Amino acid sequence: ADYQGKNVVIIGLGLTGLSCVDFFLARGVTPRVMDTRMTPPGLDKLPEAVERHTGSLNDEWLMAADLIVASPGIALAHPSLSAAADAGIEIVGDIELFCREAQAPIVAITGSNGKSTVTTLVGEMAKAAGVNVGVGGNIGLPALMLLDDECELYVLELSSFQLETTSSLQAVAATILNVTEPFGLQQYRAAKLRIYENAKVCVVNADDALTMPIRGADERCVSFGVNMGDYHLNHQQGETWLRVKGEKVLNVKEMKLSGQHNYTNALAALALADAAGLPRASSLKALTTFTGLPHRFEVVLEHNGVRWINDSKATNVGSTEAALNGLHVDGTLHLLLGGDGKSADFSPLARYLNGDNVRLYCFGRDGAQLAALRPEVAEQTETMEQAMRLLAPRVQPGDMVLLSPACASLDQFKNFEQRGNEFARLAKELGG
Repeated sequence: ADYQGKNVVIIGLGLTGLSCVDFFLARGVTPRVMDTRMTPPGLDKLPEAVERHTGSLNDEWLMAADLIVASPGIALAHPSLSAAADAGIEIVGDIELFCREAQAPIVAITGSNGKSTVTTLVGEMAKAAGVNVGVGGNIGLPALMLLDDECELYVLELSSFQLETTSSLQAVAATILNVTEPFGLQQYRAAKLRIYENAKVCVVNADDALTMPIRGADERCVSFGVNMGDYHLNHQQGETWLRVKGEKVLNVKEMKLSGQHNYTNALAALALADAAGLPRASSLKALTTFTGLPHRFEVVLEHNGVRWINDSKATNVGSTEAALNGLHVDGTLHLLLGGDGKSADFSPLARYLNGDNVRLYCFGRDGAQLAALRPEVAEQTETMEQAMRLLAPRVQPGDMVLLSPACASLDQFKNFEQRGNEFARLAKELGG
């Protein structure tokens, strides 16, 4: 698209709005920028020559615009933006600008849960294939920064807010991974369904009807599911396989992530990569080497047959339940639980903690509550570090050390990231 001569106004001075400033300056267009915050992050990164307005939206600037570029977020609901819309002024977001310029195929991923892991995995599948891939769309990697004539494939994580302002996306493969519960379910799902418009292949969740295109499945659709679908899980003879169009393609034991929802993330990623034309061989290889995003079933150490897993992002019971359901451990699971349980009901975890192959190490404010899940195999300490030093002498090849604590960290830690980083530091000391 040609923006020369246009009066361009950008709303938002986060990284996304900054990437929009860079985009227009590179094309000889000087935009104006505004942010309702008095001192947004990006303010001190702006070129001096870009006019800026902070502390409110400047309606005089908006109503005089030829093009408004709105950063995604609750800010899209601002009345000043509605008034501009009411007057017929064109409003787009950064992903719209990107799609107008992209010269390589786009894989587009949205959903309520798992969208970061699946996006990252598809990126790793492309990298294993030797493809010059651009991975982004998350808050920290604005899509416009990825635009490059040498890029061979883009893989984008998209939000509902981003999709609300995007009209030109024509993905080679697109998915809504799942829909669960800022606004009502109904606006939330409508935005997500836009991801399939003009998509060459739609990858749907066979177990979640809200991921199906508005008209339903059509000849563009491939599904992933737990028991059923084009891509699904096959349990037989005590083993579990990824199965694709009726053929076993990978024993899940060759992967480093486990847990059922990580297996379906793997299936969704493989379906996207297949549909984008990436080689099956390298996509499966990437599944065997992927070690996870920070704090999200992250393999922080594998040594002497023991795998140390940082799942500190599990701050509630549902997240730990998902780590445990379908978990694979050859030997003994050493499970670290504890922190501030927020007076939660921990009983859903009980069905997973039976057997001769589970030890619990419980710490933090509510550690005694967690140890009560099964006291005969549980130890209680004040701190995570004490629990780790207690278990380190006991681990043997085949074992897993899993920090999936089902609790908030805030009784002893600044946040779950600090908790996970401390786990990784101590794993390296005690397991190397």
